[PDB]
Amino acid sequence: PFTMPKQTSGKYEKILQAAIEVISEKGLDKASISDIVKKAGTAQGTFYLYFSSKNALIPAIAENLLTHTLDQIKGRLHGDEDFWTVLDILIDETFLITERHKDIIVLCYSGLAIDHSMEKWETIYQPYYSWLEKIINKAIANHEVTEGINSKWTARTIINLVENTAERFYIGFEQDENVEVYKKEIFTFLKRSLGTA
Amino acid sequence: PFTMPKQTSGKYEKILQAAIEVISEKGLDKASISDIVKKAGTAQGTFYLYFSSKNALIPAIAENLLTHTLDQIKGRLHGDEDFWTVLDILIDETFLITERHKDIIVLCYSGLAIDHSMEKWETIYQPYYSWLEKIINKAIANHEVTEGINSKWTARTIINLVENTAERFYIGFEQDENVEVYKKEIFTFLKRSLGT
Repeated sequence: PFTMPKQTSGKYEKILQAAIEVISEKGLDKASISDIVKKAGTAQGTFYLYFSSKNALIPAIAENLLTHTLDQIKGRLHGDEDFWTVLDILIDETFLITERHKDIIVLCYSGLAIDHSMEKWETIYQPYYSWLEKIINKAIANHEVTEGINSKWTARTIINLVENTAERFYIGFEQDENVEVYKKEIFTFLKRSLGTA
Repeated sequence: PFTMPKQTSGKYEKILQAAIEVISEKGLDKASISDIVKKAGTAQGTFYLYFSSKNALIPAIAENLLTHTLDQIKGRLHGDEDFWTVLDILIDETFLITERHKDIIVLCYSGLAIDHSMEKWETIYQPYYSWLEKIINKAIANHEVTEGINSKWTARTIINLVENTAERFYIGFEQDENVEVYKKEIFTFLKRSLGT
């Protein structure tokens, strides 16, 4: 039967990257599929082959930010780190990424919502949730994290908390203290709750 | 000189309530000012007096949901409750409101964001944050909550986590367990961390 080629195709990627650049330089609503397409060096047909509209770009943009976030975190790990060290890095990267790409995060909230698909964001996070889940199980087996907790739920809770804290600081502009104090606050809060005796 | 005459319900409230109703009917882009205005029993001029556009309605709608949320929680309290009892009620009400008004919550995320004003939401939550902060201070004094934590930060953290969990369940559709298990999960997570 049919076996999908390894095909690492370019056109789709060319347009998505182009769209990300145009939307950044002038905003989502002032962008033209025309400008995007001409910046990617293709015809309008190439755009519509992959996206029904400008809004349809949101889910794909959110997925790329998510895999970028996970890659960054993994990029700073070797695999044998203790749980708290992994957490430190996850917290640091999340604040760094939120600071630098807040425009994209706000864009995802607006789009996914406008199209009644905020649940797609959960699907998108699956690989990140799954990855943290295994790390928590590994931390439980090594007595770094209290036994009994629901690891699937906890992975998601940890990620929500950290991102909400980062968003409050860089997007909600709650900066009553140095950013390092906020990151330490999240860490201590999580430590007191998941840490073993 | 001037001292604002005391507040009363007028056109503003009429239009906002109408807008909320019209938007529940079809959902924004389908709702026209003519739609809303005719529903509130006024002319189009009354709409533009208070809102420059349909998007301008979002912040006001969000404040009303926040006020409704705080009112609900307070409605179930007498004032002498222990911290864990207040929390339990806060968790229950948040899930209840998210279940019932998820379309309003989604509408707020889409609008405030489209306008580059997600910070307005933090301003909007100020009365809720302050109220919780005061409750946490009282709980610290009564040795119900560990001493030393930052009350302002913890009040916001508590509210974030609870609302994210409720949103994951009703909006994200993460329902791998009965909703009561999720609510209990948040409570235990918070109790192990702030617990005495």
